[PDB]
Amino acid sequence: SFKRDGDDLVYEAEIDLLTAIAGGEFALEHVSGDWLKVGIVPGEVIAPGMRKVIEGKGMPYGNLIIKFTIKFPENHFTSEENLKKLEEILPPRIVPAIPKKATVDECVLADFDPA
Amino acid sequence: SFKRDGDDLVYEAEIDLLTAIAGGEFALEHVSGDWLKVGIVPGEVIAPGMRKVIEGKGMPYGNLIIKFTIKFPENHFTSEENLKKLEEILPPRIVPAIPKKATVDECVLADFDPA
Repeated sequence: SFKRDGDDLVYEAEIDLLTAIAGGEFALEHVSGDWLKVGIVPGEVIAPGMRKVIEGKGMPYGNLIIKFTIKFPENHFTSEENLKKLEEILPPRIVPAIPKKATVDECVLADFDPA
Repeated sequence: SFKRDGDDLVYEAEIDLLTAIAGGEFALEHVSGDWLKVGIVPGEVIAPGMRKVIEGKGMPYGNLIIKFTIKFPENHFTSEENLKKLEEILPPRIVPAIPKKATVDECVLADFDPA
């Protein structure tokens, strides 16, 4: 389903993380019935909630705005060796700078129950 | 700041993609003045908008709920060659299955200007 905002249409697309950061393709059926085949160029990253525009695919023409949702892999989707390799592909890590002499509580993350 | 949810507290934490999918650590000052040092175990993925619980760090005690936002790298953050390496670390890609005989419009993505 598409939402109408003035003369523009808004569509919420979901793509996998790989395509989001390494490029790929996705498609969707337009309200006209034609299918739009979209290519995400390697190098042009799609971030969570980011918006992009498809020129002239709106209403009498306006544009089509795609709002992206990125699906992440589940736990243990790869080996530890590969996870180490990610450190060489992705940008430098950000580590905490805890004030010296502050009291620190080493905590663990527990799963959140929807209800 | 922290939002009070009855007996629990809610904190909006932002981490880089690297830590989100490969593990690492982050810290935050608690309402008590104490600093919480959190370790994200390699293999335990954090997804956009995902919530996690730090038990006992709530209100007189309840729990602390952390809602994560994942910061993504800008465009051209690595070599084309490295992007292809991602293909072997992340799960299989999802590609378009467009109905044959359907009208197909090859589209390009343009930036979304807030103004």
